[PDB]
Amino acid sequence: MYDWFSEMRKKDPVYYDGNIWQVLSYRYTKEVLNNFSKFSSDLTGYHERLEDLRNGKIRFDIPTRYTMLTSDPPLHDELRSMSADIFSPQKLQTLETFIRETTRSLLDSIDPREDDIVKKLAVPLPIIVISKILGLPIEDKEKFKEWSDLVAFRLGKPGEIFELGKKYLELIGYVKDHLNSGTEVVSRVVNSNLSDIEKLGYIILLLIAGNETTTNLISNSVIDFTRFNLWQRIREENLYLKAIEEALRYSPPVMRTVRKTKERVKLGDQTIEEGEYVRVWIASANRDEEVFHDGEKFIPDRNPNPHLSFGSGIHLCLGAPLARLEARIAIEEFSKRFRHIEILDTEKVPNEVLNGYKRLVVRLKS
Ligand code: HEM
Repeated sequence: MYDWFSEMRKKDPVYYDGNIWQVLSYRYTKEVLNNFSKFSSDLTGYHERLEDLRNGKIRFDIPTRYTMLTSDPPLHDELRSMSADIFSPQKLQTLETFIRETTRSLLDSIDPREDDIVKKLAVPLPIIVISKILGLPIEDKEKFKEWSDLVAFRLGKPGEIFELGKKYLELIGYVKDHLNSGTEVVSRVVNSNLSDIEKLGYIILLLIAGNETTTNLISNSVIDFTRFNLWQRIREENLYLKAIEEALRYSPPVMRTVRKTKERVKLGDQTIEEGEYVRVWIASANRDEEVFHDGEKFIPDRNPNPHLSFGSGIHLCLGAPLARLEARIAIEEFSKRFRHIEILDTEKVPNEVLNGYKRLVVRLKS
C-alpha cells in the first residue's frame, strides 16, 4: 500500500474514508502527534476515571487502559516523570555488557544449518533485557513471551476473549506477586499516589511495551540487510547505527498510531470535527518524498533520518534509546558470527499495526 500511500500523499495527505480520518503526509502526521492539545491520546477513559481511581471507587478494570500511553498532560507528564531516566545514557552504557553477553549466548544456540532467528534471537533478547531492567524474574520467559501479545498497538479479532482473559489473569497475578521485589523503577511506581490499578498498568506497560516492537526491529533489519545485500557494506563502513535507523524508517515495527480530536480542528485543508479518531500512518510519513529524498529506496547511510517510528512529541517512545541499543548489539554480534546469511523461510505476523515476522528461518555460513 506504499504506492497508494505515495499517491495519497500527493493528492490527499489528510483524507476521510467515511468512518475515520487518515493522515499520510510527514508534515501532518508529525503535526498531529506534537499537538496533543487538539489531538488527544485520552482514548481509554483514563482521564474520566482518574478521580474515581484515586478515590478507590473503581476497584477492578483491565489495567492496561490506564498508562501514560492513553493519557494527556498533566496526567501523562506526571506518570512519565516517574520513569523518565530509566533508559538514561549512563544506565544504557552499563547494560551494554549484559545485552552483548546475552545476545552472544542466544547466538550460540543457533544451528547455522538452519534455524529461526525470531525464536532464537529476536524474541528472547528484549524480554531478557527488560526483566533485568525491571527486576522481574526472568525464569518466566515463556510467559512474558505470551503476555507480550497484549501490547496496546495490537487490535482485536474474533474468538480471542477466553485466551486474552487467561493471559490477563496470569499477567496481573505475576505483577501483583512481584510488585515489591523489583528495581527502583517499579518501587517508585509502587510507592506513588497512583491507584492500585494504574500501578498495575504502569508496570505491565513497562514490561511488554517494547517486546514485540524491538523483536520486529531486529527481524526487519536482518531481512532488509539481507534482501538488499548490505551486510558487507555495514560491516566495512560500520553503518550499524545508520542502517538500523533506515530499517526503522523503511520497515517500521509500528505502522501507525491513533488520536482523537478534542475539538473541531483544521489539519491542512481539511476540518476534522471534534471527537473524531485520526489514523496517523507512521509508515507513510516515513516514505514522504518531500522529507525523505528517494524515500522509496533503502539507503543504509541515510543521514539525517527524521523518521516517526517511535512517534514524536510527548509520547515519543520512552524505550527508544534501549530499542536502538539492543537491535544494534544484536545486529553487530549477528553479523560478526556469520560470513553469509541465506533467508530460507519466513512467516509474517498478521496485523495492520504491528509489522514484523512470526518466523525467520535462515542458513548461515560461519
Ligand atoms: C524499536 C521498537 C519500538 C518501536 C518502533 C516503538 C514505538 C513506539 C511508538 C510509535 C510510541 C508512541 C505511541 C503514541 O504516540 O501513541 C511508543 C510509546 C512508548 N514506548 Fe515504544 N517502541 C519500541 C520499543 C520500546 C521499548 C524497548 C520500550 C521499553 C519498555 C518502549 C516503551 C514505550 C512507552 C513506555 C511508551 C509510552 C510513553 C508515553 O506515552 O509518553 N518502547 N513506542
